[PDB]
Amino acid sequence: GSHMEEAKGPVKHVLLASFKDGVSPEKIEELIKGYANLVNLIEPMKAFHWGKDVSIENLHQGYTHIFESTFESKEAVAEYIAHPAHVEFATIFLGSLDKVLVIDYKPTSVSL
Amino acid sequence: GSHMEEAKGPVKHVLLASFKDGVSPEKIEELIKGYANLVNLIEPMKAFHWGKDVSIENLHQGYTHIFESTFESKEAVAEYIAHPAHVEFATIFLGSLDKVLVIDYKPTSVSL
Repeated sequence: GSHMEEAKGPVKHVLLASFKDGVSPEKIEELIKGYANLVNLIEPMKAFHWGKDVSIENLHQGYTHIFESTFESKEAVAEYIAHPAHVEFATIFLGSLDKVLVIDYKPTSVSL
Repeated sequence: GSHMEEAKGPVKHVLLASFKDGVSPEKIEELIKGYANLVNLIEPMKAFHWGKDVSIENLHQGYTHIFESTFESKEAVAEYIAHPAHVEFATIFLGSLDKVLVIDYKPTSVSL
């Protein structure tokens, strides 16, 4: 029980990836399904949900979808990205990636 | 199955726009300034969240930032799109708009 600091942000991470034309569809199944098992292991994650262009599912330059990971420490997010288990997958995805943009989003609304 | 209960929502819309080259800073703040005012004007608007691309050094396509507006649903989005206030600003932004992609992101957790 390391416990560690409690809460921090929370910080929101916005990531978008587009599967190029060549990767099998079934692979995407295990990729998403595998992600569920990945989080089941990756202690540092808390929760991980996905989000695809919901609306017309077309109007887009080629986003495909985005993946957000809930964290309680910007530092922990570092350990996550510095994970071999995750890297193993990201490495496989790289073998067939069309585009990927990693960006961090923080909840900072303006007072009205 | 499924009953009339609040869950899954609301829906989080993600938008990424880039400012063409030759855009002044005073304009950036102006646009962001107006938005805050527009948010106050736009009656239909759960909440307005804004964020900055964390780590622009590298790993980016040129998003710079992303606009995310909270809506009750897809129906509410129609109201936003059917807004003259937003249109007025859109026309102004068009004066210096590079790219604009609309994407919807919803937190969909999977049972582990």
